[PDB]
Amino acid sequence: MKGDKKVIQHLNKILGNELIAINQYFLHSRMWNDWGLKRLGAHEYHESIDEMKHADKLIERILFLEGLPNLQDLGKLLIGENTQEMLQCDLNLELKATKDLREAIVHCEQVHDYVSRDLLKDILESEEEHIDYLETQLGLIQKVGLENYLQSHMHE
Amino acid sequence: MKGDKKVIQHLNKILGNELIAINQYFLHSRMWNDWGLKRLGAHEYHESIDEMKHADKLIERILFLEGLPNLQDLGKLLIGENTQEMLQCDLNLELKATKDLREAIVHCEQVHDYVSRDLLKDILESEEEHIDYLETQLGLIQKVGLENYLQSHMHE
Amino acid sequence: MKGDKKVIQHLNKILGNELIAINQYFLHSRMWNDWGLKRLGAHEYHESIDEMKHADKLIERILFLEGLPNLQDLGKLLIGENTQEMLQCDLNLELKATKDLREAIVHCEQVHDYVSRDLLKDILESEEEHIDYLETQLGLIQKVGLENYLQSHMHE
Amino acid sequence: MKGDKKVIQHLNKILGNELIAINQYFLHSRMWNDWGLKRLGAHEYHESIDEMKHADKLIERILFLEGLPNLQDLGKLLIGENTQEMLQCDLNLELKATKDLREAIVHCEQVHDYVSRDLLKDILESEEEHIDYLETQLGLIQKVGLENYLQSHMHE
Amino acid sequence: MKGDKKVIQHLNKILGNELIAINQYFLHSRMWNDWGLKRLGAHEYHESIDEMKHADKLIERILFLEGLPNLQDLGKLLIGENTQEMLQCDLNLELKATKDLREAIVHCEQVHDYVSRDLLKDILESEEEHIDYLETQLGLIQKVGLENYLQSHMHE
Amino acid sequence: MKGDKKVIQHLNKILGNELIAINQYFLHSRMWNDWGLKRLGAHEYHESIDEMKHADKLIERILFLEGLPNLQDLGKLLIGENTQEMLQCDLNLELKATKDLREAIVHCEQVHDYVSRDLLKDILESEEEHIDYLETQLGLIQKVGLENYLQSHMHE
Amino acid sequence: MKGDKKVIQHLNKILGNELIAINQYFLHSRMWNDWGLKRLGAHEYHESIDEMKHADKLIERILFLEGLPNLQDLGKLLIGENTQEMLQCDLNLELKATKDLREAIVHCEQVHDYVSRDLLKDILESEEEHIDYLETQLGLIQKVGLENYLQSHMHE
Ligand code: HEM
Ligand code: HEM
Ligand code: HEM
Ligand code: HEM
Ligand SMILES: O=C1NC(=O)c2c(NCc3cc(O)cc(Cl)c3)cccc21
Ligand SMILES: O=C1NC(=O)c2c(NCc3cc(O)cc(Cl)c3)cccc21
Repeated sequence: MKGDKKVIQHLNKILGNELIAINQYFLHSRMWNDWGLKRLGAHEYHESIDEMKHADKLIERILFLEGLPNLQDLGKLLIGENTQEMLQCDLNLELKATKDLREAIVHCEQVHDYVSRDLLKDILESEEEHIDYLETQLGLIQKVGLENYLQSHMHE
Repeated sequence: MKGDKKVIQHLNKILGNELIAINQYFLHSRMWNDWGLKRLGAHEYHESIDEMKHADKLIERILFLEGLPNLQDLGKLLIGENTQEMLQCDLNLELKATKDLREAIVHCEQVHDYVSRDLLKDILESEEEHIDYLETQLGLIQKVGLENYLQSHMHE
Repeated sequence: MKGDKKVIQHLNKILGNELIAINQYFLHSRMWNDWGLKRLGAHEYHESIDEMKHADKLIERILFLEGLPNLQDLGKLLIGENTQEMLQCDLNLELKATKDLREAIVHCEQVHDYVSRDLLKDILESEEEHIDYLETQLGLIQKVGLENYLQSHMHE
Repeated sequence: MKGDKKVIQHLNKILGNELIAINQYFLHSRMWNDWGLKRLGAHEYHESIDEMKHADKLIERILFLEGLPNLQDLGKLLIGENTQEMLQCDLNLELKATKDLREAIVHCEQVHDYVSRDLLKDILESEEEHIDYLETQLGLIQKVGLENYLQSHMHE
Repeated sequence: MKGDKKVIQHLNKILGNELIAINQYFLHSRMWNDWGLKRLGAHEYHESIDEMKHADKLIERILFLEGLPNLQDLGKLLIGENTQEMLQCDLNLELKATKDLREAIVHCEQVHDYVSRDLLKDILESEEEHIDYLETQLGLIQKVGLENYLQSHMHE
Repeated sequence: MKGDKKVIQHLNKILGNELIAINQYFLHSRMWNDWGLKRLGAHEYHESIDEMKHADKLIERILFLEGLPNLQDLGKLLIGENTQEMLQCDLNLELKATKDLREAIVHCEQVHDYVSRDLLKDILESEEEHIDYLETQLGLIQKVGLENYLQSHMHE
Repeated sequence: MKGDKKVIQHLNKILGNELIAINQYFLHSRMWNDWGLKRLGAHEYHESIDEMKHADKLIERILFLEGLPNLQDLGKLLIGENTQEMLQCDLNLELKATKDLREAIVHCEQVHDYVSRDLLKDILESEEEHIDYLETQLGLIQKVGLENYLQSHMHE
């Protein structure tokens, strides 16, 4: 079904954000695992998986709309060097992601692509859940201290 | 069954305390969940539900006694800004509650409303168990330290 | 995540409506149970529980957006004195609630808070189901007569 | 299998009748559900489903006989404005339906299309059971009164 | 264990009320069954059984306190001749019975027979549950009308 | 609940489209079954059923909004004469249907009937799935050839 | 455990190849699904997953050996425009991957990193299986014809 060119461009922009997040969250997960922080490693793995699922749906939607999904262009990974930085890099990525999501929803609405909007809204709900998680972790580091915080994420 | 007017006033006073506590504990529970202190949030949720059940039984007793239950006149919620203060706000509300319970029981006994007395005594037992919980948490904060206490309440 | 100030104000207004409904439906339920109209009492109890679940989600969303949920202010309960009046009181409350939900949705849309919009839309669907139930009961009273209507709501 | 042209015309007329009845019964069912008369709504739904199954067998038979099933021409729906009229409208439709079925069976017999006769006889048995139901409901309205009759059809 | 002479007189007074109630409710049950009001009959049967159980516990307590249970003196049965009258006779009996239970409890408290008081408090809770049932039935008769009320009690 | 008059007009137009689709898909299904293309027949049968369910929800919504569902007017069925034409006929109908759904959604949004909008969005999601199916079948005919395409749809 | 610098460079180069393959196979999978070639889509999806698992193990080895996994640099995807091209593009990528795997194994053997060699040998075995699958498909297209080949890959 011939989709709107600018909707397809927005969907590819969203997909690009997801493809960064897949790699960033996966590397962070494996870094936390390598350091023995397996509860962080496991949770971050699941966040990577969720972004893979979102990317799948974006790819399927773009193809349905007779556009070309762009898996070639990979933007900049925001990789941290310690736990606090890694969590803040994830949060910085997610805040960029939700901005792009809202702007894409605006355009979907304007051209009456209500199904694409609904997909983007569902992704937006998942990204906001991830922001909640990250902001919560950063706060917990302040409330319990970093040493306790890391201790609590050693074991699953 | 036509009840004693002052018994009904006492029951409405106890009901009004339960209505305060329902909201205060519910909000405290949600705050703790939002901060990632999910063990506190779940416990405080169960306290809120327990107060809901007491409010139900009071409403039912008042109507049996041909009174008008008063769910309109909400008193002041004691909301803290940190865990220590929230625990102390809960404890302060519970001391007011048990004082008012004792006085209502005195009056039930005087007018021979032994069934209302038995209900209030059961509520009093529940509120004293809540006081023991609160006093114990405030004591653990001293013994284990605030950061450890919070760390032990991150996960359910 | 820092939410829009007016969204949080709209969310607290919807919550304020839900807090009224919880108490109004819970009281109506227990009055119907006291009168032996147990099917009305049970249905109205589930209406109250559903408002409780809505208030929960509103509180959780307000806190995620870094607002302060307002459980202190309680508006006017519309308590009827008989079954026709109680049903009409519930319907009056619900029509005010849905007016406020639509105005809140408009504003969420304009500030691109599509997740809050989705929450409010789900609450609105539930409120329109309750309106359908209420209008149907009022119509049944006309079709079968008040004495039959009440007879049919004696047993659960 | 090339069938008799007049038989096919009869089958298309009966199909026409079933198509009216599908839509009339489905609308009546949903009106009754909207009014809170769920037992009537459910029974009328099942009547609609039964006519849908008859239309399916007529369509299949016409196609086997190398005719063109006519799903395009929809005759007049008889929609009531209250229960009493709705039942009589269904009954008026059924009486037309059975008169046409009998004339079709006569023609099937004359041209030795004994299988089409058997299909039509089975549909006729279904329509006579529907007439039995409808006559019985209208008799019950007289015996128990309209308010009782309607009361008895509120719940499933 | 030697009991207080006046407590034992109070226990025998309450026993005498239960013994009246056993027979009045049993006969009312069986009258209602004979009339085809089987839901009233079954419920009144269970009220009789509950009174039998209270009488058992009272007999048992009196004998432990080395008194003589008086099963000889049977007070006046209040036997109605129609449903509304029967319920009012049960209610009248229950109000006399709860008056006596309150007076007996006062004296147990005075002489420190706190186990006997607790037994009597349990019995009083059951009698106040029965008062609630009776008052509700009489109210229902007014709200749905006698003919409907009886109709709803033909079948279990 | 008093619906917007123009929303109700839109809902009746979408309902009108669904009623065409029910009949067209049902007839196409039974043609495919008569020709021995049972997998196409069963798939198209399920498309018809899906449209019946949409029609049901529209009828229910219209009645709730105190409008009159129009089941009397039946637009033009697009009946193909072979498999390729039948699929393209279905696709032409779906493309009209989604255009009308988008226009209906626009109006629902502008008058704040967000629940009607949500219903229509869910139907649009189902219609866009049906467009994907149809486009895919027509593309498969080109990729595997008509004879293989039909062969692959002989058996369920 | 500090690893050999060039071993790690070899591992990051194999990882780069796997990252290309992940995206190339996932896009090809979703293209085939969009075209209705669901058996090809499913198989190509599992090929993508298996490269994902290979990339995970490579990332985990690199981190253990105290190197930095490079998920930032993404080589050239070879995307076909039809089934035959897509299979050949996959095969071209696999032939490059196996050449790079052999050279890496040579180096691991020379510096005695036997565990890295064993990991790469396992990956090589999987890639040779993929080569086998791809050459076989290309051969089948010649043997059965493209239309039959595609036909056989419509349905899982
Ligand atoms: C801020 C106001 C309130 C909130 C946010 C709230 C929240 C909740 C929630 C989330 C539940 C559990 C529902 C479920 O099972 O999913 C619940 C249950 C319940 N609520 Fe409330 N509630 C409120 C006020 C009240 C009040 C005022 C009453 C009584 C007057 C009440 C009576 C009950 C009862 C009896 C239950 C059943 C609990 C059980 O037995 O499991 N609630 N409430
Ligand atoms: C009019 C006089 C009475 C009648 C007609 C009557 C009738 C009955 C009946 C029909 C049952 C059910 C037995 C069964 O089928 O298993 C029963 C149970 C019983 N009755 Fe009576 N009864 C009478 C008096 C009494 C008295 C005076 C007492 C005690 C002093 C008593 C104590 C009990 C007890 C303890 C049970 C067992 C209840 C249970 O646990 O189910 N009854 N009676
Ligand atoms: C107003 C138009 C129609 C409406 C609203 C309607 C509605 C429905 C509904 C709601 C169902 C149940 C679906 C499910 O939950 O599984 C159904 C089933 C069915 N419909 Fe219709 N329908 C319509 C017209 C037709 C027509 C014209 C035909 C055939 C010519 C038909 C044939 C069928 C059949 C065969 C079934 C399955 C019944 C069974 O065996 O259980 N419908 N319909
Ligand atoms: C275009 C980029 C990618 C897409 C679209 C994608 C998609 C998917 C999907 C749909 C799943 C299945 C999730 C589920 O339903 O359970 C999955 C699983 C997985 N992915 Fe990815 N992925 C991508 C990139 C990556 C990368 C870069 C890695 C690691 C380097 C990776 C590692 C994994 C792993 C380990 C699994 C679990 C598979 C299993 O064992 O079942 N993926 N991916
Ligand atoms: O309700 C209808 N039923 C039909 O059959 C029909 C049409 N016919 C198309 C057709 C299909 C064939 O295989 C063969 C022929 Cl000659 C015709 C057209 C409009 C409406 C209807
Ligand atoms: O397709 C149709 N849908 C309808 O509603 C309808 C009719 N309506 C009768 C009616 C029912 C009411 O409750 C109230 C009114 Cl004033 C009218 C009549 C013919 C055809 C149709």
